[PDB]
Amino acid sequence: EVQLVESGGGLVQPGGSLRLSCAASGFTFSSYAMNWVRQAPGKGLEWVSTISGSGGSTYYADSVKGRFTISRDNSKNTLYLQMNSLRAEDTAVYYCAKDSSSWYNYYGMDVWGQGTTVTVSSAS
Amino acid sequence: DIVMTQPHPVSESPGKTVTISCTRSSGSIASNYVQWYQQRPGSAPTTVIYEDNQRPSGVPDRFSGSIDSSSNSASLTISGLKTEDEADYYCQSYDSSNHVVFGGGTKVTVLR
Amino acid sequence: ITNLCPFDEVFNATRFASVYAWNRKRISNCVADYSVLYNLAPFFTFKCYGVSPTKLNDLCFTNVYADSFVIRGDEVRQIAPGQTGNIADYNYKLPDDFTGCVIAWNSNKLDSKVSGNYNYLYRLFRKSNLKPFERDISTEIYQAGNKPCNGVAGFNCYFPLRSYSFRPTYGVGHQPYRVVVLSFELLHAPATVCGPK
Repeated sequence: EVQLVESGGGLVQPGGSLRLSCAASGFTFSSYAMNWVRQAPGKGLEWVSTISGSGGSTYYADSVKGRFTISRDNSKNTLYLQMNSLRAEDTAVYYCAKDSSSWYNYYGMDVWGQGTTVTVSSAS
Repeated sequence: DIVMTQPHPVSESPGKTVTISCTRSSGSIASNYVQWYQQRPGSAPTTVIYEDNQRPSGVPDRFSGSIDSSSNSASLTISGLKTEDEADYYCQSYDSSNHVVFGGGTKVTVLR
Repeated sequence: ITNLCPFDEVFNATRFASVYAWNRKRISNCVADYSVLYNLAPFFTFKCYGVSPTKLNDLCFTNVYADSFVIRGDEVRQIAPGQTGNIADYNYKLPDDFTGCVIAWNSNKLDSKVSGNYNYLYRLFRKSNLKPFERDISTEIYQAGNKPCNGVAGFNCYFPLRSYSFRPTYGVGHQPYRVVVLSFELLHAPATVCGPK
């Protein structure tokens, strides 16, 4: 019940910029925390970052702290993720997941979506 | 804190009930509830319980969850093995720092 | 740098948590604008043990926390860094480092429904001795070994879920109070929340 479309998953050289858009649909999207998660090829899931429902509170993980930002738009609700200075470990499939209602922030998780594969290589 | 270790993938014959264990990596299980997800190979993960432990969004009685303090681990019981059950599963929870911790993953296989 | 802090949604919630399961919302990278929070309604608790609320706007912090729950009247005093009580050392304990606030308020004006308030409970029965953050979310039975019970009747064991009996036709002292505390901590990491200077 949640449509997720992004721009693409084109590779980039180490030390680049990438913007991922997670615009969704539906009717209940006023105040719901959004979690950016990643999954490496040949590896399990790995949480990247999260943002509150109102767009005020936002934080990230330990290994991806300092080079990634996440924002949320409400009137045209959309989850924006800015990734700068990528490394060799950032090549993974990224997803953006919802959660339960606004009261509990660490309890409940709705359908995630589709996600996209971002690769970081260095060649011609 | 530490990624919760998940046991090796398992296989089961149809017509039986399987049990998946999820052991806490560090500390104790005295934290928020632990949930599960169903991710088919090449598909998006789907949750097995809607909010805490009650009727999910389309799994009538197949998936059930429990917590064992004697072993200090989560237990996912899957009854009525079907062809759509052979897939990867991950147990996800939260720590004392509002970080989303996942598991190593377990592939449930159905014998044909 | 950032937008307004979402604290406006913390003090205005549609359904708060219980004592056995309490919210732990992590707040970071916002503005500490307590000018609106200072001139609020005449509540019954506006105490901050850490520092003065006036000088708090000029103090940087790495990450802050917000824990909201609902207790009775006689249980508000038990929220302190080290104190005895049925909730202070059994269900909700704080170490000797809390530098936040204990802001709380009564909400017995809109909950006037005489139908049985069997939704909130505090799990009086427990076996916690250390680890002040020893929470509990399961639905086990109160036991300590020695051939525990395995039935429903019991008569030697008991179901460790005692719900409240909040009714509008009561007096002071046994009234519901929503308490929201702000846990502060500083580690080896750059600060995020500082407040408007």
